Amino acid sequence: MERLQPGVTLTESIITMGQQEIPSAVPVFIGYTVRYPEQSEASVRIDSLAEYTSLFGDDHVMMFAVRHYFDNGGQQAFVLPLKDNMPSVEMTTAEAENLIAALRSATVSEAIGGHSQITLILVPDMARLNDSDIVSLWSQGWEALLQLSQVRPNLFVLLDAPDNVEQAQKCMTTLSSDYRQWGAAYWPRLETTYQKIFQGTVLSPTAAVAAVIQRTDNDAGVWKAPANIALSQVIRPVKSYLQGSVLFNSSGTSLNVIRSFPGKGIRVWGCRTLENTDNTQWRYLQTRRLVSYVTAHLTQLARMYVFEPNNELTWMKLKGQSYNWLRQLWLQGGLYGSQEDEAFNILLGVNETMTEDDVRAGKMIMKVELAVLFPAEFIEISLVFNTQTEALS
Amino acid sequence: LIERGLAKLTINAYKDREGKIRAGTLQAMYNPDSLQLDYQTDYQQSQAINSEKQSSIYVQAKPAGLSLELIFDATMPGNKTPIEEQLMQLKQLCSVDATSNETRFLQVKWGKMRWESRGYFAGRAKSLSVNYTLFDRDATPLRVRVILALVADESLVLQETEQNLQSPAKIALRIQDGVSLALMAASTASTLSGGVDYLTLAWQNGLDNLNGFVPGEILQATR
Amino acid sequence: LIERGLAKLTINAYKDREGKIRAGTLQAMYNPDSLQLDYQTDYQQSQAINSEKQSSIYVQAKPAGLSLELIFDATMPGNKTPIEEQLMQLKQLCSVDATSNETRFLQVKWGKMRWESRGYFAGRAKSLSVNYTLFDRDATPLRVRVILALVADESLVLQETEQNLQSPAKIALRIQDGVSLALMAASTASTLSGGVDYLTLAWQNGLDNLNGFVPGEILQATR
Amino acid sequence: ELNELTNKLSNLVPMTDFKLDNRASLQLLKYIEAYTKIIPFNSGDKYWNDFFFMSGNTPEKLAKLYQKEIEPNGELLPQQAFLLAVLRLLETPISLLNVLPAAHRELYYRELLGLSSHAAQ
Amino acid sequence: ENQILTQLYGRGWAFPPVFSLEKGVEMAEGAEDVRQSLQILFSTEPGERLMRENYGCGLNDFMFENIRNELIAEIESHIHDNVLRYEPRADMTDIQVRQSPGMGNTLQVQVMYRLRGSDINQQIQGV
Amino acid sequence: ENQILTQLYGRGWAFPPVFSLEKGVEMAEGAEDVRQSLQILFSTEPGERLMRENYGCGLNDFMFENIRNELIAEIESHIHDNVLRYEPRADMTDIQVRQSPGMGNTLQVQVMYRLRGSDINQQIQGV
Amino acid sequence: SYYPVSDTLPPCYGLQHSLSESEHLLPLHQFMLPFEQLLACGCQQIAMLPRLLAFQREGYEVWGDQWPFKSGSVNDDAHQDYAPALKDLLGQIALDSDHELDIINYLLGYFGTQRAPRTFTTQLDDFRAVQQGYL
Repeated sequence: MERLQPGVTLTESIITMGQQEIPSAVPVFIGYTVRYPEQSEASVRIDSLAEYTSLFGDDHVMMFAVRHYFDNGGQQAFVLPLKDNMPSVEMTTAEAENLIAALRSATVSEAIGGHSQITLILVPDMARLNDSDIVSLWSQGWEALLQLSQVRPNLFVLLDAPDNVEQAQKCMTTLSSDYRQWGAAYWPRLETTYQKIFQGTVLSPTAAVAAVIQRTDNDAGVWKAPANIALSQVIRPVKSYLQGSVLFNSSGTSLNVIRSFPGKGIRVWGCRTLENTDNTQWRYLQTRRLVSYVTAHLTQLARMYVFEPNNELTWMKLKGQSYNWLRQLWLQGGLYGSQEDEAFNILLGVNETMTEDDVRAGKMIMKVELAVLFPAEFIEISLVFNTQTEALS
Repeated sequence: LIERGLAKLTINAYKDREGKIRAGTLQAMYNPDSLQLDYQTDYQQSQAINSEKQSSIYVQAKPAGLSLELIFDATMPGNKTPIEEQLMQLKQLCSVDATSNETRFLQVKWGKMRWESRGYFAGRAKSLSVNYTLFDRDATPLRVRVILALVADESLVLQETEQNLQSPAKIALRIQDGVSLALMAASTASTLSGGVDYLTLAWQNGLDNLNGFVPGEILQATR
Repeated sequence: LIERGLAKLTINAYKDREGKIRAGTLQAMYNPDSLQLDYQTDYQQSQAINSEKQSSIYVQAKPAGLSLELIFDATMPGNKTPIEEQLMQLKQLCSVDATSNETRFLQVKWGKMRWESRGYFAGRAKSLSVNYTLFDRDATPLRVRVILALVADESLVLQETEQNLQSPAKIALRIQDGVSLALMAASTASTLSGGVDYLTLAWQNGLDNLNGFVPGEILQATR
Repeated sequence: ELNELTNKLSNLVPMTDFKLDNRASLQLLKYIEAYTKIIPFNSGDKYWNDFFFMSGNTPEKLAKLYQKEIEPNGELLPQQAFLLAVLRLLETPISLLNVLPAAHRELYYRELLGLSSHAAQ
Repeated sequence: ENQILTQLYGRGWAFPPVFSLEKGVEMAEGAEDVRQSLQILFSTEPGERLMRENYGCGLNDFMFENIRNELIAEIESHIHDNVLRYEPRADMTDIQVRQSPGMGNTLQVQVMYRLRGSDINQQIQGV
Repeated sequence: ENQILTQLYGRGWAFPPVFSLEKGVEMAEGAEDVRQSLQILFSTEPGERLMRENYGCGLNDFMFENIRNELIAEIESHIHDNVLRYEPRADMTDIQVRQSPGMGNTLQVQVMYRLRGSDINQQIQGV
Repeated sequence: SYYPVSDTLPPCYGLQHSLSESEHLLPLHQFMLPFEQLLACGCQQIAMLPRLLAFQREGYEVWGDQWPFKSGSVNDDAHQDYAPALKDLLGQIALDSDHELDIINYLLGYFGTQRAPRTFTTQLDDFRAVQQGYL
């Protein structure tokens, strides 16, 4: 065991795993940390927990969400810490307002809106106010979060629901924000297998769902719904499944539930946004994430020829490059069409979308319409008897 | 009809014949061009000193054999999964399972292709032929042409219940207008392995008479 | 990634199966163009007088066979090692070792090519086919086209410990939320060669009750 | 009383005369009759004891069918033959419970009190 | 609604297990046992029967996946070899899987079956 | 840090062999014996055990050779079939070999392993 | 501890469902009640075995009368209208206290002596504690 002489000396330092860099699913964890030592940047990228514990301290509620995010299969994540003090063991009502006023602050809105790599946000610190908070305090936190997902194009928010069933139905009805389609609420708190197996630590569910959103993005694309996939380190939802059967409403606002199937694991059950279905098109989570995937990949094509002469030539180079990409997304099973004129359509001409003054003002107007798919959440068996039509051979 | 997207070949390995334990999957990079299914039956011709009738008896129906080829690639810019990862996944399906001391049971399936009235091709791998070409100068292979050869091993609890719907133990028959009991007991021989005699058909139904049935009545023919 | 240089084929001959004694190496002049690995398994179909279920049993898994060709040359100005030196080195690997009275154990390896989850291809030479062409007028050969054919002979102390990680003697299981003991003892049959009975699983863990486990508890299932 | 197990069980333990449960099968069905006559068959004056003992079947007759004093006829009501199938199962926890005071005594003499038995002379 | 089809398929308990003051438990007779034997199988999921661990249609393990022609062809394959294992008395004859015209997310399966050994229509609806 | 994993892997002496006045020699229990059984193997080189001549990772016979993709792929092959022979209780699951960003000469190997028969995480660090 | 048989049934029978959502829930949930109390008597009497075979006996009480369901359970909520009546007929076990005098005759037989014969001037309540302290 000579550590300076050349040879094979084993070390305790953990080096990083080879990252796969999934581009369209990467979360932030905005919460209170104990250390806060980073002095260069605003929001920093972590890769492992052993890199996080050296970089943001130990033994807090936001660490066990990162520790459970790296167990379910997530490989990269950002952490934007709140600069205020870490709260008590239970959250007082004088202190719980200090969190939601820090979520409306521009100190955390500029770090998210300036980085332009993050595609979904989440607070694991909202379940810290689940005890001794007092109902509208939850809705004051959700309306802060859904507003935070409006600073820039591709942002989503996974958010925690209150465990009490009366409090959940009230915060579903009395939300009343005009940006409800950017959120999704997963109801029960998970009892993970971390100490204090006998008293496993009760945990936010959204840290596990952000890893399986990233996990179903790796193989089946953004068009696949993130429900019905197993969760790794959890024992049980702390509330029963049958107690939360009133959380799903097919006509009102429906809240996603986490079910326990015997022999099949703990599973996410439901891919619904917060939505009141008056002919709405952004009803499911996968429809909102697909249509925001084709904005954030058509802006990367339309950025390439900003400051171009705006003649009839540079529209046919835009109508050709975006038609060729949407067909490439359609032939992956993404857009619900039997032929390409049924799946999508684009128009760009000087007499179709824009006027003669909009060319003089210097703007192109592209009109992309696209069809999407449905997730098959209900299945109905009919069971009819058919010796009527055997027809005597 | 509904959508337009490639269905791809998946080979699911099961540890048991019934399909209850799962051993791992492998989705193909590119689908095979062609799928060849080969059936075969053995017939032995009976020799006899007296007669010269040409009549060949049935010996055995050999199991089906599916033969498909695949290609794996890492040259192209679109694909980045290495071929060491996929060929390790493929050889672990044509492998002696340490739990059951046999090979594993594969289920090839893709799309709406029924493999003669099964959605999958249940069977085990009889052969496997990797042909590495076009290595990098790091000696990582960039093209691999596997040739799989399977032989059909289907579950027994599925084949137990196809025999019961083809030749059941009990039949119910609807009479129609002046077919005799001698004529109706010949129609039982279509699906009762030698029909019931016209007396033993009348005894089982409790017939008062050999012609004592109305044309609306339902008869029962058990064996 | 790091560098850019040819990895070349090396065949290391070992006197024993485990790989402890070394008998000599041979690095190839030019690498093979293609590497063909051929696997094969034998299945016998069970005949029975009563039933007609198609079910083929497993007999034997034949060992793998690697088939590569090499070329050796001395015409060109770049290369100066004679082919008598290299063909004497190659035939001494496909040779009866006088210490062990068998042939020697070869380990073909080059670069990052895994030969289905081994860095080398452990096996002995089954055939060898030298084809001399283009001699000098001194009758020194200047081109030689060897065709090697190997058959896989892998070490036994490696294959003893792959069976133990695939089907261990003792299992520990984490319970999760209202799976019964009748349901959990079926999940042991995935990796215990016939699962423990739901009573003999409860006796080994010392269960006070058949449902007397908390969902956090770890059960143990030995055989 | 369950002759399939109690041959194997009586050979290991001494199995003295005293039983912790003298509950006979005729005695059990009178206990389940007074139980079911409290449970209300819904929106009716009649109770659940009219269900479990429906048509010409008293608990004295069902004990006769169970102990085979009467030959078992092919037609019995299914909720009654469900009930007689339960009492065939419950002979197994009862028979292992009657064998325990014979094992409690032998534990007292040999383990605690240390007494031995005389060998052959 | 005759006594003949009872002799081929037997009498069993009706799946809505409603008990009556006369005749005891309501018995599902011969042609109606085999329909209700399909209603029990589609309604249970595998793992929640007590000791018969693998009994019930697992349509739960592929839902919340998008409706395409590859999901529909996986339902008709799964719903075919499951009725073969757990329903020996009913032979399937056609499966029609299509999504409903009203609500686009839900898709409706329709299983057409004949009983084995018998070609006898039911006269009208009942039991 | 339970008594269950001791029953699968046993108790042995800790590799830093530090002796205490209470409890005697510090015992490496079940999940921590298998980690320390890997630390003994990487730390000894073959030939310096007394009678077990070939025991220990020979990474000494290929060092002072230049870092390329052919040396890295020879480490991952050597470090894989050596844990198979001398560690029956730990199955390897990934090897990551890369040279460090700070000093270019040294390269750092990282062995990821699971224990056989059991999927039980360690709760926190210790022993 | 006793875990109910109505838990292990498949959830389409509705025993762990919300109460009286459908009308077929209640006649089923009363059918499982007599076969639950027969199994709940078997779980009590093993837990009574240190009490049933102790040498320092003090009780009338034999085989058992405890309700099978915990008070928070949904199975308790179905029969909540007649749980006071069912518990009181479960208190028929005090009428079976003659059996307790047959165990004291068995437990005294370890030490060679039988129990006392029953007389006519017993005062059977006060007679029995003399027979208990004798053991």
